[PDB]
Amino acid sequence: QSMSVKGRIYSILKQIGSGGSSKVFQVLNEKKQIYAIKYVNLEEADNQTLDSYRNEIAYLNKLQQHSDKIIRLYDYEITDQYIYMVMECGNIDLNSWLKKKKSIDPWERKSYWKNMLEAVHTIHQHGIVHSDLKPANFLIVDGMLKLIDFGIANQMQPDSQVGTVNYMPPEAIKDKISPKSDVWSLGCILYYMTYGKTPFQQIINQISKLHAIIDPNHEIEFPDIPEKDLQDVLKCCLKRDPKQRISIPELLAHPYVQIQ
Ligand SMILES: COc1cc(S(C)(=O)=O)ccc1Nc1nc2ccc(-c3ccc(NC(=O)[C@H](C)c4ccc(F)cc4)cc3)cn2n1
Repeated sequence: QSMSVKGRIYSILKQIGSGGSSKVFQVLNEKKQIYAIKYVNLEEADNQTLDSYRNEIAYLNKLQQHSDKIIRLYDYEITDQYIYMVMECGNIDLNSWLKKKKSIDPWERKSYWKNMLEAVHTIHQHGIVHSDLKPANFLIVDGMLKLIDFGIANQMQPDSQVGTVNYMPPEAIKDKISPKSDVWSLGCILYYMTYGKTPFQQIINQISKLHAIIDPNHEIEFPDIPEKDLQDVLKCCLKRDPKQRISIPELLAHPYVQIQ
């Protein structure tokens, strides 16, 4: 099987992602270099949808200059029928990798944290708030994490999380949305990387779950662990009041990412 994009031919090794109307393929080009290609069929896309796509793409293409913790987009072709995006290929996404994993090296955890902070900080500096961060938004590429999307393109549905509520901040439920909202969600991802679950994972009922998330009389548990700085990061990211919640520039100066 094969594909053409801006005049260059790519052979398909396998499919590494799917969707109703979208696929991601691992591929090789004419020089035997490997890449990932996202394909989007526009057949049934309305104008608002289309504009959400073009906006996500414009941002990806822009923000590439600004951080190597954003996935590399080398090229794209777009027509009225489809989109093809040629990207660097990662090894696996963070969600899949977390599920495959029984314990995480503290050093590796701290290193991924920093990467996530950096990428999210970068989008905040261009006025983007993702507001739906989750492990699937991050990709392992050469033992670094890279953010792959900005929360702008309309989402859909045909390893998997989407419409999930476990990372949703309290003020997204009540609904205002600020950069602080993305801190909660990163906080939830860090908590999963620390304790093996998300902070409200055990509450099965979705409505009970949402109620617990906004209820300040519901205490979140932070079992003691040998890295006290990690435990303080979690406590600080997961304040329900956004005005109380630590900020990204603060988290980047925190002893958890700075010390040793
Ligand atoms: C072998 O590699 C693997 C394996 C396994 S797996 C199956 O092991 O779990 C898993 C992963 C990999 N690799 C991989 N490499 C890459 C590179 C890039 C992307 C990627 C990048 C950006 C997006 N962006 C969007 O979808 C956004 C929302 C968008 C943008 C424009 C639109 F028109 C519409 C939507 C989507 C996908 C994903 N992967 N995934």
